[PDB]
Amino acid sequence: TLAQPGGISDPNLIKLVNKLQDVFTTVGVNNPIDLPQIVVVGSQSSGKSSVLENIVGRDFLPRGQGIVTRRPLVLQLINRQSSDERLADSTDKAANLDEWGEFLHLPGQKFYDFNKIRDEINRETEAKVGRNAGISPAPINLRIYSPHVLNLTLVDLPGLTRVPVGDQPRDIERQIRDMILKYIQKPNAIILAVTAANVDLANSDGLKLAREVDPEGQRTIGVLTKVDLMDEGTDVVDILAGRIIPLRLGYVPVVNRGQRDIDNKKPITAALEAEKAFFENHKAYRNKSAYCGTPYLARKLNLILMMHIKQTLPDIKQRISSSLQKYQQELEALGPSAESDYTVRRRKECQQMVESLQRAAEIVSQV
Ligand SMILES: Nc1nc2c(ncn2[C@@H]2O[C@H](COP(=O)(O)OP(=O)(O)CP(=O)(O)O)[C@@H](O)[C@H]2O)c(=O)[nH]1
Ligand SMILES: [Mg+2]
Repeated sequence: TLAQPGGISDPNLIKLVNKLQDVFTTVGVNNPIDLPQIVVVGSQSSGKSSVLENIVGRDFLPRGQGIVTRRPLVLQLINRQSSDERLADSTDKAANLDEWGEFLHLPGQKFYDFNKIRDEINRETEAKVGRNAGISPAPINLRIYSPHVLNLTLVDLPGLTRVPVGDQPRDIERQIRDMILKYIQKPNAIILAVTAANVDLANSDGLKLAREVDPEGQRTIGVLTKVDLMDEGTDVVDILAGRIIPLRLGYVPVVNRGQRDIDNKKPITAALEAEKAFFENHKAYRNKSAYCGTPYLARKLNLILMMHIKQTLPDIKQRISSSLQKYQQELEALGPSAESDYTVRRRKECQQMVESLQRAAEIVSQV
């Protein structure tokens, strides 16, 4: 299933939210948690779709050669607990009734087979922009339900290009740039600036665009793809050390599936093992290899999401404490437990509120 430790779907991460969500409910606070979006941005063919799908943990995004992603795909992960011929014709070994996808343009239809989700993304793409590299900003809206995911939104985007191809107009570059800016200009979006390691970092569209909207690198993570394709003897060590174009949140090198791996339908599990072995055996990456590969990028995102969840505790702690002192000061006047029917009931109301607020304050402390 989609539960994977260390990433955006870490089981402890989901449990933390549910515990805080009950705290918010006990105190009467609409959900204040506001998780950021995760957006891949970079030059065309840099491997953006592969990176984004690895964060989800299950394949569902079209990947390959040429111009592939030609419309924004806004994926909204939605947490839903558990409640067959519906999975009889499934070609996805990991299909289960607790996890499925829903497209906005196909209401009522559920996709338990993630290979069929990918097929529909490609189908819906061609239905709107054809089969000759046409691009459109109209997003494909996808909802994926699972008991193991957060209420998080991830965005796949077309890559920025230089020369129009096929049906693309002369100003396609500005159109794609403006398309991407819509999704990363928002203050909370986490920008995954994806650059292929087999091209000099100074040519990175992702880094240029990310630095325009996030000059201080408060929400930009560098992703260096295709490390396995670098010229023999060259490496990205100087980049990881912060010597070329420093990023506050740093860079993460990854090795995703090549085109032959795609044609052979190599499972993601075998691809992650091959990535791990690559860095552990490379003379330049054996050192601190735990900070290389897809698992480490998921750790950075996991920690950032923890930051935004915990970012709400201050206001909640102050609200619980101040509210607790208000009711305790009312219990002080009513006095210890013949008496007015109002006084007996108000004392009970205040007592119950104290017990609820005390139970809430301790839960926030144990986090
Ligand atoms: N060797 C190798 N190939 C990779 C790696 N990442 C992606 N590729 C290959 O590069 C190509 C691009 O993959 P993809 O994830 O679709 O890239 P993209 O950035 O989304 C393409 P688009 O800009 O058109 O949306 C594919 O052939 C894929 O197999 C990597 O780390 N190593
Ligand atoms: Mg893509």
